[PDB]
Amino acid sequence: LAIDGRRMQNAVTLLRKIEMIGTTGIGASAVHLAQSRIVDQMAGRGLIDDS
Amino acid sequence: GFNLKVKDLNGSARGLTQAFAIGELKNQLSVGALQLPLQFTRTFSASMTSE
Repeated sequence: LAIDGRRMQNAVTLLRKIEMIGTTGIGASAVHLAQSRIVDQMAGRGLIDDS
Repeated sequence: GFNLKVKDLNGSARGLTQAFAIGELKNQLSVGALQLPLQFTRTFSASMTSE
């Protein structure tokens, strides 16, 4: 029971590493490109204005 | 003036559009996404009321 949590913690950290660098513009934009695109395919598909 | 049912002109007014304008013709037609911004300030139009 004990051990886990600590093992959990670090992960988040990991995570923390990553998103952190995930923020960076050159990243983010990339996302950007994506999203749009993601969306683009999506657009035909998507229908619901769920908010 | 002009009335339109907004869901198409890709079948209902390729007598309009940038794509159309390309004379790229017929498709709901994507825009990948994809780049860099703009605006102006200006026009240089003839003179709208001219005559």
